[PDB]
Amino acid sequence: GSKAVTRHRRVMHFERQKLMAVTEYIPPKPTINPRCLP
Amino acid sequence: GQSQTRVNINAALVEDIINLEEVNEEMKSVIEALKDNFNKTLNIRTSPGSLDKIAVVTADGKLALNQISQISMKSPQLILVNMASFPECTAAAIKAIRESGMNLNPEVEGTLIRVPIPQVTREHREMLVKLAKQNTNKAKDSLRKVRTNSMNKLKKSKDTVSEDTIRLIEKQISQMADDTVAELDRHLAVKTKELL
Amino acid sequence: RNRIPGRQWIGKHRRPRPVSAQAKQNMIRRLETEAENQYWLSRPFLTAEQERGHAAVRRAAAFQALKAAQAARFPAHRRLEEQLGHLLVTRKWS
RNA sequence: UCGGAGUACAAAAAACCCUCCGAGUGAUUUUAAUCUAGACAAACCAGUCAAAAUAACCAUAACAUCACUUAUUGAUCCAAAAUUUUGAUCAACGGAACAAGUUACCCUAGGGAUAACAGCGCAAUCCUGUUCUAGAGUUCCUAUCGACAAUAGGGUUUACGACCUCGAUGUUGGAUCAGGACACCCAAAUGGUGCAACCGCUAUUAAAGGUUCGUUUGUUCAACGAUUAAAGUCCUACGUGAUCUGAGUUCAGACCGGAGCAAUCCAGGUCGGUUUCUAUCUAUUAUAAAUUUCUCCCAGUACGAAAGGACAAGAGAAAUGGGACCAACCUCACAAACGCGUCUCAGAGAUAAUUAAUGAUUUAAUCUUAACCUAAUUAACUCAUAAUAAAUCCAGCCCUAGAACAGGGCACA
RNA sequence: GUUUACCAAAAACAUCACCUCUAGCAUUACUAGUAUUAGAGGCAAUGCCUGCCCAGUGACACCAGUUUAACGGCCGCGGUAUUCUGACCGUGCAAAGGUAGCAUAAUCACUUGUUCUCCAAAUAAGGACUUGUAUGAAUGGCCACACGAGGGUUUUACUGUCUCUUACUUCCAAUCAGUGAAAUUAACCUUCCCGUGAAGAGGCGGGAAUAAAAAAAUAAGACGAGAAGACCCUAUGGAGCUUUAAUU
RNA sequence: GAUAGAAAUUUUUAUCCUGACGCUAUAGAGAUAGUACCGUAAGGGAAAGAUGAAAGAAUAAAAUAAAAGUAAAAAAAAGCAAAGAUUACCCCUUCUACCUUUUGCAUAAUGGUUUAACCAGAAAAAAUCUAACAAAGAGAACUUUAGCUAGAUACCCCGAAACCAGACGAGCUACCCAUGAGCAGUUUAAAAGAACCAACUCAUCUAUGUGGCAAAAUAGUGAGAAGACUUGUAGGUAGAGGUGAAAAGCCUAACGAGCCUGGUGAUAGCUGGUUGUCCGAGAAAGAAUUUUAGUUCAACCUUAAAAAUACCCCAAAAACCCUAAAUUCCAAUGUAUUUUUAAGAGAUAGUCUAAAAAGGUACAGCUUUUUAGAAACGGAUACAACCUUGACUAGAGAGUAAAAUCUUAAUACUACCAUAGUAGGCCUAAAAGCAGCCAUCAAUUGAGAAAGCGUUAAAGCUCAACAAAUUCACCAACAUAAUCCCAAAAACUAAUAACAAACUCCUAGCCCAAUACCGGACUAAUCUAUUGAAACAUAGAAGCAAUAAUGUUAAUAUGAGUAACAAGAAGCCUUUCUC
Ligand SMILES: Nc1nc2c(ncn2[C@@H]2O[C@H](COP(=O)(O)O)[C@@H](O)[C@H]2O)c(=O)[nH]1
Ligand SMILES: Nc1nc2c(ncn2[C@@H]2O[C@H](COP(=O)(O)O)[C@@H](O)[C@H]2O)c(=O)[nH]1
Ligand SMILES: [Mg+2]
Ligand SMILES: [Mg+2]
Ligand SMILES: [Mg+2]
Ligand SMILES: [Mg+2]
Ligand SMILES: [Mg+2]
Ligand SMILES: [Mg+2]
Ligand SMILES: [Mg+2]
Ligand SMILES: [Mg+2]
Ligand SMILES: [Mg+2]
Ligand SMILES: [Mg+2]
Ligand SMILES: [Mg+2]
Ligand SMILES: [Mg+2]
Ligand SMILES: [Mg+2]
Ligand SMILES: [Mg+2]
Ligand SMILES: [Mg+2]
Ligand SMILES: [Mg+2]
Ligand SMILES: [Mg+2]
Ligand SMILES: [Mg+2]
Ligand SMILES: [Mg+2]
Ligand SMILES: [Mg+2]
Ligand SMILES: [Mg+2]
Ligand SMILES: [Mg+2]
Ligand SMILES: [Mg+2]
Ligand SMILES: [Mg+2]
Ligand SMILES: [Mg+2]
Ligand SMILES: [Mg+2]
Ligand SMILES: [Mg+2]
Ligand SMILES: [Mg+2]
Ligand SMILES: [Mg+2]
Ligand SMILES: [Mg+2]
Ligand SMILES: [Mg+2]
Ligand SMILES: [Mg+2]
Ligand SMILES: [Mg+2]
Ligand SMILES: [Mg+2]
Ligand SMILES: [Mg+2]
Ligand SMILES: [Mg+2]
Ligand SMILES: [Mg+2]
Ligand SMILES: [Mg+2]
Ligand SMILES: [Mg+2]
Ligand SMILES: [Mg+2]
Ligand SMILES: [Mg+2]
Ligand SMILES: [Mg+2]
Ligand SMILES: [Mg+2]
Ligand SMILES: [Mg+2]
Ligand SMILES: [Mg+2]
Ligand SMILES: [Mg+2]
Ligand SMILES: [Mg+2]
Ligand SMILES: [Mg+2]
Ligand SMILES: [Mg+2]
Ligand SMILES: [Mg+2]
Ligand SMILES: [Mg+2]
Ligand SMILES: [Mg+2]
Ligand SMILES: [Mg+2]
Ligand SMILES: [Mg+2]
Ligand SMILES: [Mg+2]
Ligand SMILES: [Mg+2]
Ligand SMILES: [Mg+2]
Ligand SMILES: [Mg+2]
Ligand SMILES: [Mg+2]
Ligand SMILES: [Mg+2]
Ligand SMILES: [Mg+2]
Ligand SMILES: [Mg+2]
Ligand SMILES: [Mg+2]
Ligand SMILES: [Mg+2]
Ligand SMILES: [Mg+2]
Ligand SMILES: [Mg+2]
Ligand SMILES: [Mg+2]
Ligand SMILES: [Mg+2]
Ligand SMILES: [Mg+2]
Ligand SMILES: [Mg+2]
Ligand SMILES: [Mg+2]
Ligand SMILES: [Mg+2]
Ligand SMILES: [Mg+2]
Ligand SMILES: [Mg+2]
Ligand SMILES: [Mg+2]
Ligand SMILES: [Mg+2]
Ligand SMILES: [Mg+2]
Ligand SMILES: [Mg+2]
Ligand SMILES: [Mg+2]
Ligand SMILES: [Mg+2]
Ligand SMILES: [Mg+2]
Ligand SMILES: [Mg+2]
Ligand SMILES: [Mg+2]
Ligand SMILES: [Mg+2]
Ligand SMILES: [Mg+2]
Ligand SMILES: [Mg+2]
Ligand SMILES: [Mg+2]
Ligand SMILES: [Mg+2]
Ligand SMILES: [Mg+2]
Ligand SMILES: [Mg+2]
Ligand SMILES: [Mg+2]
Ligand SMILES: [Mg+2]
Ligand SMILES: [Mg+2]
Ligand SMILES: [Mg+2]
Ligand SMILES: [Mg+2]
Ligand SMILES: [Mg+2]
Ligand SMILES: [Mg+2]
Ligand SMILES: [Mg+2]
Ligand SMILES: [Mg+2]
Ligand SMILES: [Mg+2]
Ligand SMILES: [Mg+2]
Ligand SMILES: [Mg+2]
Ligand SMILES: [Mg+2]
Ligand SMILES: [Mg+2]
Ligand SMILES: [Mg+2]
Ligand SMILES: [Mg+2]
Ligand SMILES: [Mg+2]
Ligand SMILES: [Mg+2]
Ligand SMILES: [Mg+2]
Ligand SMILES: [Mg+2]
Ligand SMILES: [Mg+2]
Ligand SMILES: [Mg+2]
Ligand SMILES: [Mg+2]
Ligand SMILES: [Mg+2]
Ligand SMILES: [Mg+2]
Ligand SMILES: [Mg+2]
Ligand SMILES: [Mg+2]
Ligand SMILES: [Mg+2]
Ligand SMILES: [Mg+2]
Ligand SMILES: [Mg+2]
Ligand SMILES: [Mg+2]
Ligand SMILES: [Mg+2]
Ligand SMILES: [Mg+2]
Ligand SMILES: [Mg+2]
Ligand SMILES: [Mg+2]
Ligand SMILES: [Mg+2]
Ligand SMILES: [Mg+2]
Ligand SMILES: [Mg+2]
Ligand SMILES: [Mg+2]
Ligand SMILES: [Mg+2]
Ligand SMILES: [Mg+2]
Ligand SMILES: [Mg+2]
Ligand SMILES: [Mg+2]
Ligand SMILES: [Mg+2]
Ligand SMILES: [Mg+2]
Ligand SMILES: [Mg+2]
Ligand SMILES: [Mg+2]
Ligand SMILES: [Mg+2]
Ligand SMILES: [Mg+2]
Ligand SMILES: [Mg+2]
Repeated sequence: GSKAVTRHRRVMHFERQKLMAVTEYIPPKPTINPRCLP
Repeated sequence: GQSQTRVNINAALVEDIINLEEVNEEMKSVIEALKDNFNKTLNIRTSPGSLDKIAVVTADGKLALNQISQISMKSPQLILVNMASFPECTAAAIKAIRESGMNLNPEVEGTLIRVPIPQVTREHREMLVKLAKQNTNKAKDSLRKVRTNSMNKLKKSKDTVSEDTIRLIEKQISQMADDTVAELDRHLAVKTKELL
Repeated sequence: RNRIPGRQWIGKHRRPRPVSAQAKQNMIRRLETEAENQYWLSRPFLTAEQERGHAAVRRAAAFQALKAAQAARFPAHRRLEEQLGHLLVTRKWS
């Protein structure tokens, strides 16, 4: 049993890992890249 | 193999049945005395202050040549000792100087004791190394006495204190004694290299 | 060669098993279903004051039926046929 | 044993050899009764509140008060009083009426529920790297280090935990045989030097092969002597006791110093002290295709003011290890075996680190997780090459062939 | 000389010698003995000695008092020696405060104390210093001859102990013929590597390997066989021994 | 306290009617017998029988040829030895032997070679059910405010070290008492607890041996050997003891105190074992306790019976300095659960995960509290605790669930010339942009009294400045272990695919898992009372069921035809040769 605050990143439950993977940030993507657009 | 795990327990969870700071101070005093003897006596060449510590028997006691005589320099390579205050102990002073390991052969002139500076030679350096080893052994004996006193204090406290506590303090004192005797050996080796 | 200290899944150092796209898709589907559920659970047909005692006679009648069913517990009737049918074990042919 | 606060943040409860306060009662007078609803708390025993009604004081209170007021306390039985009460650091505080030490001379029932060895988890401790430069280094952080700090890894030491074994996992050290890792001691290829040369100091790559003999000590270690190309660090149940020893540890005997009145004991010393196994199963029971030192020339050359003084190239000798063999010497009273004696030991490719050629992204340069061919380059490892490599006669008898079975011969004579 | 018959033969016990106590006495020991004797003990011949102490516990004394060759004990504190004194100077407490001797011992640790001889090299052995704050004088202290299957250390001599093993015989061994056990055994159709797993896998997972049977060898594993671990802990389980344990 | 336990006073009519719901050779007496055999003795103590009317029917006749162990008939890659199967024995796919103990065992934790026969739950106070009679019941003595009487339902086996009493043991050994006997040779005025060394007595060291020749030996080597010596015979000392040149030795192969018998079926909170089928429900710990290896209560749970509210529970309500997740109490509502009454046992030695904490090293597969979950025959390759899953049967049907290769492996910045007051002023040997301090102006279209190298100080090399063109430009990259790396491989044919359970539908049903404890229905084999008479039915009884106790007895296998064991030669046959 590890403490709530540790030094080894305290690997999570698999359900929590799946939750974070699902809730990962998704940046918006424009339809056409504007760099060498008009 | 590491083979020796150093322990520094707290000295502060104890504070009362033994004073580790006091023991360390005593061991440091032993080391300082050894270094002071090495510096004062065995530099390269005998000086009037170098033979001021040779004990001379007087009235069934031990007294120093500086205490029972006046030591000065007459010639650049000569030492003059005036035993005017204690003319009786002249022969005892000669015995002290002659069987002193510092290689001083004195000449008896009634009361004006004449000690020439022999030389700085390979033989003289060997005798100085022998004296350094003798003084290191005497300092080791003094350190052993200091450690024995602390062990006696632990024995005095060994009726109500936990056996594990006593064992840990004994191990700590042994570790300090080992460190100090290692320092003594290092100082002796350095002095031997300096002389030779 | 690459040992996992202790057990695979309990210790401080566990197995670094990752999260798959299938697992992400399954969780997303479950989240969509729960969002639909919590939408449907938003607007009630009746209010708290309107539902007050709307079906209470039925609950009282159900409890009374349960009490009657429990109270009807009693040993069964003993009939003469049950006792006299044991003699039939020795019926023979004349 | 009892109470208060935190753990236990908001009904109650809630543990630790968790962190702090306390109690085993004092002072004073208002000397504080009986009976009874209903409740709190609680395994039980115990602990707490309390309306109405009763006799005496204001004819309007009585819950004794204060010291954080919460704790200031003890059951039956049994003993004593004058019949109404009292009596325990029974403090191991739900309390046996009254009872110690030692056992290594020990025994029995169990426990891996619980220790010593090993394994296992962790990495406090230990060991490796990198990040950061204040400082040393004459100036100059990084030639060599590098405090205060950061971060990652290994599981060699001590400790921590008590998960497998107590209807037995037999211990240190040594002998024999070693398998493996590389964090390379030697041998090999290089980079930087505060690298002139010889010695050196660091770092990169490489684990096919090596890594001595002696005095003391049971010793692992350690000191010392003589050498070596070097006398590496570790893992393997601190490898290996159904292969060996028992010097130490750890049984029964006995001295010494001490402790205890004694029995007896000491993380004290010394002498002596039974080390079993007939192998059932798995596993195994021989192909090669070298290494390293030393002597001479280079050469007293390069390099150096001089002292000092190489590398590369070229010749040999020796040792070790692998495989063999008796002409002689030696062991040798069998014709043989044997070492102390004799013979032999190798070509190509391939690479890691690191050097340069050509040349874009980036019309310059740039060895290129840019293509094209490039060359100088460790050890491994493969392959040239070497060995075996003609099937179905086998009774008997010999054999430099063999446990048995097999294998070679039996026509010269 | 004796001892743990069956893991210890010793330095342990006994021993001559020297000391303590207890006894003035008759028909079964002592003893058919009578204090130059007989019992209960200590230490160990011999040589030099055996220092101080009756405060406490014993024993005589039935209270004082006496006894240590009875049980036993034989100082603490402050200062001085550069640190380090056991020596000294004072002080306090005691019944006295360790005398002679020996001494890093078979003597807590420090410790492989220091020095010299022995060796090319020694934590070994011997000599000397020694302060052993825990030596020490019949629970005996020191030396000495002789003795010892006692425990250590040297010198030649000797050798297969060893450098470094070799040859040959006998018993073993292998084959043939006869007779013919034992521990052991859940069933096995009984591989290797890595990982996992009650944390060391032949049996699980992922891979490699894989005609089947004999015979002879080696012991790495089967946490091999043997003995319901003797070490450790528990048991309101035992037993031996000692008492300042409780009842007597 | 555990427990022990009367009396005064009452009842009891002679004899036969007696045999067996007792056993049938591992049973019943130990018994074919207290015999063989084992011990000096007291004492312990067995196993062993099967033909037939006739064996004065053995050129003998019939029933079983059914246990383990073998032979008939050795084996062919691969694997808890089997199952799904299949044309087909293997080849294919799937399953970590069984009890016991544990938080958890394939575990390398215990037990077992196998077969056969024996081997382990026993009591009626209170209670439940059934029945008789009932203010009374009972065939005498008592209980009675529906009770009294009767019947049926219930509580194991093996195992110590030990303790006490009485016998038997000194033929071994310890020591004595009688009676005898031995010591040869050599050196010594010696028979001197002297010396060498035999017989003889001991047993120092080593090597074999270790189920051996031997429950203490063999070989070599050792000590004593005229004495405190060895030894024969016989006697004595006996266990709260004897004896002891103290080793706590020896006292008939085990002595910190002998052995046998009896108490004795000693006692074990400790270990092991505990024998038919199916079904229903089903428990992980709060307090005391010489107590934490155990019990007794409480809380849970089982079996019956009475009832009526039981969980979920919106407001409103629960403290004062600050305080989160959330708690307590409650209508409605969705379900049917809950409370009392009577019997009760097991358990009270726990694991991980998620969360709030504490100790430790903000370490542990670490330890202690509170809340929740789990302990799949699916998935995470293997797996306890993680995830999916309201656990029955048959099907060669179907739909779903969790879940099956995770992310980057990245950092280039190039020409172009740099002159002036002036070596700015001080300090300094020198300080010229540069050990240092202060000012930091000014010439040129444009260049800091100078942002870095360099010189002792200068010099010199760059940066910024102008003039020339001007892709993009801020941080981000980091070694290793020991038997042998570890599925193989794959960057584009359309994917909210498909394949995938004890889940859910489909077709039928006998219509939902389980450890300790609890309840129920059946039932194998015996005996008895009545049926039945090619082997049964209803009742009543128990010596009433064994894959497990290092279980007892007997027989069998493995080890294993293995370890080990033995007879000198020839000959005219018991005569000569070699030791
Ligand atoms: N003092 C006291 N002793 C009691 C009590 N109950 C029993 N006892 C016993 O009675 C005895 C009294 O003996 P005492 O101590 O007076 O000589 C002891 O054994 C004691 O334990 C009590 O309540 N008080
Ligand atoms: N005390 C207790 N033990 C249990 C419980 N459930 C199972 N056990 C014990 O656990 C063991 C069996 O494990 P299971 O089969 O339940 O996994 C048995 O020793 C059994 O007695 C329970 O609820 N409480
Ligand atoms: Mg936790
Ligand atoms: Mg693991
Ligand atoms: Mg883990
Ligand atoms: Mg209540
Ligand atoms: Mg009132
Ligand atoms: Mg108590
Ligand atoms: Mg208590
Ligand atoms: Mg209480
Ligand atoms: Mg002893
Ligand atoms: Mg035992
Ligand atoms: Mg436990
Ligand atoms: Mg250890
Ligand atoms: Mg081990
Ligand atoms: Mg351990
Ligand atoms: Mg192990
Ligand atoms: Mg740790
Ligand atoms: Mg780590
Ligand atoms: Mg500097
Ligand atoms: Mg290890
Ligand atoms: Mg354990
Ligand atoms: Mg635990
Ligand atoms: Mg064990
Ligand atoms: Mg076993
Ligand atoms: Mg090797
Ligand atoms: Mg490397
Ligand atoms: Mg090198
Ligand atoms: Mg190597
Ligand atoms: Mg280790
Ligand atoms: Mg080992
Ligand atoms: Mg072994
Ligand atoms: Mg060993
Ligand atoms: Mg052996
Ligand atoms: Mg030994
Ligand atoms: Mg010894
Ligand atoms: Mg001996
Ligand atoms: Mg074999
Ligand atoms: Mg063998
Ligand atoms: Mg050369
Ligand atoms: Mg050779
Ligand atoms: Mg170019
Ligand atoms: Mg270039
Ligand atoms: Mg080839
Ligand atoms: Mg042939
Ligand atoms: Mg003798
Ligand atoms: Mg005797
Ligand atoms: Mg004897
Ligand atoms: Mg013996
Ligand atoms: Mg002897
Ligand atoms: Mg012996
Ligand atoms: Mg003696
Ligand atoms: Mg005398
Ligand atoms: Mg004595
Ligand atoms: Mg004497
Ligand atoms: Mg005296
Ligand atoms: Mg006295
Ligand atoms: Mg007196
Ligand atoms: Mg004493
Ligand atoms: Mg002083
Ligand atoms: Mg002396
Ligand atoms: Mg000592
Ligand atoms: Mg030696
Ligand atoms: Mg000393
Ligand atoms: Mg003394
Ligand atoms: Mg003494
Ligand atoms: Mg005395
Ligand atoms: Mg001798
Ligand atoms: Mg002797
Ligand atoms: Mg030879
Ligand atoms: Mg057996
Ligand atoms: Mg096989
Ligand atoms: Mg493994
Ligand atoms: Mg597999
Ligand atoms: Mg496999
Ligand atoms: Mg593979
Ligand atoms: Mg083996
Ligand atoms: Mg196995
Ligand atoms: Mg083993
Ligand atoms: Mg074993
Ligand atoms: Mg046991
Ligand atoms: Mg043992
Ligand atoms: Mg013991
Ligand atoms: Mg107890
Ligand atoms: Mg008893
Ligand atoms: Mg007493
Ligand atoms: Mg009582
Ligand atoms: Mg019978
Ligand atoms: Mg058969
Ligand atoms: Mg198969
Ligand atoms: Mg498992
Ligand atoms: Mg259990
Ligand atoms: Mg366990
Ligand atoms: Mg295991
Ligand atoms: Mg296990
Ligand atoms: Mg066990
Ligand atoms: Mg097993
Ligand atoms: Mg079992
Ligand atoms: Mg077994
Ligand atoms: Mg009844
Ligand atoms: Mg008794
Ligand atoms: Mg007799
Ligand atoms: Mg006799
Ligand atoms: Mg004679
Ligand atoms: Mg003699
Ligand atoms: Mg012999
Ligand atoms: Mg011999
Ligand atoms: Mg002899
Ligand atoms: Mg002799
Ligand atoms: Mg003699
Ligand atoms: Mg007794
Ligand atoms: Mg006796
Ligand atoms: Mg003794
Ligand atoms: Mg003894
Ligand atoms: Mg006996
Ligand atoms: Mg019993
Ligand atoms: Mg218990
Ligand atoms: Mg069920
Ligand atoms: Mg209960
Ligand atoms: Mg509310
Ligand atoms: Mg409600
Ligand atoms: Mg318990
Ligand atoms: Mg835990
Ligand atoms: Mg829970
Ligand atoms: Mg459960
Ligand atoms: Mg599976
Ligand atoms: Mg389910
Ligand atoms: Mg300008
Ligand atoms: Mg510029
Ligand atoms: Mg590296
Ligand atoms: Mg499906
Ligand atoms: Mg279903
Ligand atoms: Mg029946
Ligand atoms: Mg039965
Ligand atoms: Mg059976
Ligand atoms: Mg056995
Ligand atoms: Mg059995
Ligand atoms: Mg056989
Ligand atoms: Mg044979
Ligand atoms: Mg065999
Ligand atoms: Mg044989
Ligand atoms: Mg013969």
